Amino acid sequence: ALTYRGADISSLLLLEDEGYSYKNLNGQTQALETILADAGINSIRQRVWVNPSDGSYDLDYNLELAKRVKAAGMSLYLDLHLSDTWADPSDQTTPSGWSTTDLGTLKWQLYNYTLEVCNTFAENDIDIEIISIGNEIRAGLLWPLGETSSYSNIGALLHSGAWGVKDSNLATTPKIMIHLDDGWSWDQQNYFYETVLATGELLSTDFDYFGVSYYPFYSASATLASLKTSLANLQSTYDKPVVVVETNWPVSCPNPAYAFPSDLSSIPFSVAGQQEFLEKLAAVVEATTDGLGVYYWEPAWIGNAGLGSSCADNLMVDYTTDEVYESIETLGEL
Ligand SMILES: [Ca+2]
Repeated sequence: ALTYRGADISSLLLLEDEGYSYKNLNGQTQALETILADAGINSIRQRVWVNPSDGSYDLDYNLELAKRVKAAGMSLYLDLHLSDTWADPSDQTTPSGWSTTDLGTLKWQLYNYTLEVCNTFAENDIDIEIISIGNEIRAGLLWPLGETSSYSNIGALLHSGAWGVKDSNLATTPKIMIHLDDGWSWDQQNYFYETVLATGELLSTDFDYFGVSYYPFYSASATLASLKTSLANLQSTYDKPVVVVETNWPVSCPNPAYAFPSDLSSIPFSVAGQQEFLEKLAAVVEATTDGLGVYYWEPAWIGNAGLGSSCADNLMVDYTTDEVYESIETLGEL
C-alpha cells in the first residue's frame, strides 16, 4: 500500500453545520472521518486560509477539524494557501493585513504566520505530518512581491515560511512541501524548481516533499504516461519524494469541456470507473522511486459535486443517500 492514502475533506465542518451527515457502506450514519479511517484512509489534507472575513477554513476551523482527524488516528497535511481565499496559478492574493509593498515586512509576516500556525497545533497537542508553503504556486505566491517576475522573492518567501515551521514548538518538524499544479508536465515542474533554486534564496535543505495536482479533465495532455515521466524526473533530479496531493475522477460527466487523456479514455464515468482510475494512478506512484501517495480532493463535498470541473459528479459519496461509495475502500487500500 502507498505511504499515504488520503482525502481532502476541508469542507466537512461546513457541511455538518448545514445539517449534513454520512453513512458507511452498511447504511449506518457515522462521522465521516471514522468512515474513512476504517476504510483505510490514513491521512487528511486541510486547506488553511489566513483571514477570511467569514472564517471559512481559518485556523480555528482547522483546529476543530484536525482534532477529529487525530482522534480517528490519521495523519494531518496542512495546505497553507497563504491567502484569505482560494490560491492557485491565476490568483495568489496576499492576505489582507500582510504587505504588498515591502519584502522585508512580508518575509517576517509569513515566517511569523507558519511559526504561529505550528505553535497553535502544538498547544492543542496535534502533530502535523505535512505542511505545504502555499497551494499550486507555479505562478508564484503572495502577489505582487511573489510574482514570477522575481523568482528571487519567491525563493526568499518560501525560505522564510519553511523556517517558521522549522523554528516552531512542534515536537517533530512536519515534512515541508512545495506544491505545483499540472503534475503531468515535467517542463513546468522542472522550470519552477531549477529557476527558484538557481537564485540561492531557497535552499534544497529548506523543504522535504514535492506535491503536484493531477486532474484528467482540464487537458488531454494529462496522460498517466506524462505524469509517470514527470514524477520520475522530479525525484531523480532533486532527490526528494513525490506526492499527488489532488485528484478526481467523475462518476458522471455528461459533457466534458476537454477530451480526456488517451491512456484514460477507456475508463467509464461511474463508481467502477473511479476505482479503475485510482488503482491505475496508484500504480504510477507506486512504481516511482519514493512515490509516497495520493490524496483525493473533496470526495464528500455534497452540493458541489462537480468540484469546479466541467463534469457533473466527482464525489465519492451518494448525493442523495449521503452514503459513501465503494470507491472509498479502493482509495483506502491503494
Ligand atoms: Ca481546483
